Amino acid sequence: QVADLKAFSKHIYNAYLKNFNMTKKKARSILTGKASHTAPFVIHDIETLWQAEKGLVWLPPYKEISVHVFYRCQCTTVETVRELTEFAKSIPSFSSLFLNDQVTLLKYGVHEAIFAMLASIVNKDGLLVANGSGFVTREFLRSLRKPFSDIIEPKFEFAVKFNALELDDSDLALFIAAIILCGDRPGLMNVPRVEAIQDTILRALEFHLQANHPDAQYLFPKLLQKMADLRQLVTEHAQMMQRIKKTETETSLHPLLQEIYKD
Ligand SMILES: O=C(O)CCCCCOc1ccccc1CN(C(=O)c1ccc(-c2ccco2)cc1)C1CC1
Ligand SMILES: CCCCCCCO[C@@H]1O[C@H](CO)[C@@H](O)[C@H](O)[C@H]1O
Ligand SMILES: CCCCCCCO[C@@H]1O[C@H](CO)[C@@H](O)[C@H](O)[C@H]1O
Repeated sequence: QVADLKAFSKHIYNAYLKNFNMTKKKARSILTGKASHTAPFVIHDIETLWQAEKGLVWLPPYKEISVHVFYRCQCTTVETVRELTEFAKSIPSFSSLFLNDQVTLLKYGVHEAIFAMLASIVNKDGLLVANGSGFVTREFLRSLRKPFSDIIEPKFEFAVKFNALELDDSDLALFIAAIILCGDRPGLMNVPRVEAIQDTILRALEFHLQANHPDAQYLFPKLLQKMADLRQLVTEHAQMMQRIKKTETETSLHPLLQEIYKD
């Protein structure tokens, strides 16, 4: 059964191309200046942030710059949760699950997927925003006051290392599918069914990497380790979010994100 994993992989890639607004392909063309005549507007301080909000690029009541950026981060994660939900639903084996198990997988998997996909719009100097029309510098995000700068920097560190693996969109489609269809999530109802789906995806991933990266040694075990790394990254992220909820009482959290962090 070699030709069915290809079709299984092909369905997942099509679900990926069908549902995500930004591909790594498009992201990398922009970040390297080959995308178009127009380059992204660089946000590196308060003035350029204001100019970007004023129209050159682009919420709850305004509070301060660091909280405003945080709100922008929430806008992007919520929208990526939407895309991941439709991505997962475009996978027949995911849609076959009972709706409550679908929610459990997304609840505990979306942030791991978000921070994996985030690497696609990141370089060591910053990341793309607003569909690639802007670029926020890493230095500017580091300059935000704690705890908001603390919750951002670890994702850049993971991203730069992840990008060294040089995955393409067909690799990431399978990788993200494996994150969402994870049998370890708490409160899962049909654990054996999810684990069986996960296993098929991981077989399809290995097969796909052998075909797509023939000279890439150890790439499949490396990606399994990155899946474990994302669990730790998201664990640390949830802890920092708990601290924001305790100490930044004037900062609003989107209702959907509140439900994800309900525990
Ligand atoms: O837990 C939650 O769901 C909500 C809390 C997330 C807090 C952490 O968010 C981080 C961390 C590191 C890197 C990127 C993001 C957010 N982000 C962005 O695309 C993004 C980043 C910066 C800006 C921006 C606008 C103006 C100046 O900067 C706009 C968008 C991708 C993950 C989604
Ligand atoms: C298939 C449609 C009907 C499904 C009805 C089953 C609802 O179960 C609920 O699923 C939620 C996770 O999704 C959990 O958070 C709740 O604890 C649990 O009670
Ligand atoms: C839309 C995809 C993203 C889903 C976001 C996660 C939703 O949170 C969970 O929704 C369940 C109701 O179904 C509740 O039982 C849980 O208490 C709650 O934690």
